[PDB]
Amino acid sequence: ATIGRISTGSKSLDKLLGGGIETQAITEVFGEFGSGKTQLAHTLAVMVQLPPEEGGLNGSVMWIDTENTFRPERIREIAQNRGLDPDEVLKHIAYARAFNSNHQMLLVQQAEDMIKELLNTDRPVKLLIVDSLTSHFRSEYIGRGALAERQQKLAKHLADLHRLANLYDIAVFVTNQVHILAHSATLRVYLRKGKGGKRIARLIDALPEGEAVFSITEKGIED
Repeated sequence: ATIGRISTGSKSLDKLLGGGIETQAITEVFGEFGSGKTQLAHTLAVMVQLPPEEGGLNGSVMWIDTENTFRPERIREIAQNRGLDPDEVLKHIAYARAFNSNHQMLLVQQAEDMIKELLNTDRPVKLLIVDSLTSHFRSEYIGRGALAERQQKLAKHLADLHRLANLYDIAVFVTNQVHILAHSATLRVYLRKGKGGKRIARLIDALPEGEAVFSITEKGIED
């Protein structure tokens, strides 16, 4: 099946990404606290709902939140300022809070049920966000022997997510607060804060050599 692309809202970042984040892939953004990862996630949750000629996939969203950082009013603001109805956009985001890493695993299994339900409707799920991917694993698996065990549990979780992306033609987008550990995302994007409120993105271990630059605005993110 053809790969779909979801615009991030920033032309600069879209170019770095070859047009946007891909379906049939896991895109992981990583960076320090406050680097813009969750604002990117909020923006993508709106952009995917746009028609394809505007950078979306006419798609629904599923969001798994591990840190209570999803903000419905921020979705509404981004939607309103990009021409979409805020209540419609919010209605098409299925939101769940993961209590711990085991509940996070169960929520990925439940996501498959809703993905199947919507698959052949006019707004199938096209984006699954996990924010943050690693936070529960980091708190629960700690100390001597935890590196191997945490990495194994993480890799299985990522395998489950890859299967949903590939079987159902969904973009999986995950955030990670950042060690020389192995990773298993399709594409890793390093985000950082820059001068004058800008954010800088670089592809890691990849594709375009260069850096994209964007801002956080009432439209979510943009150049």
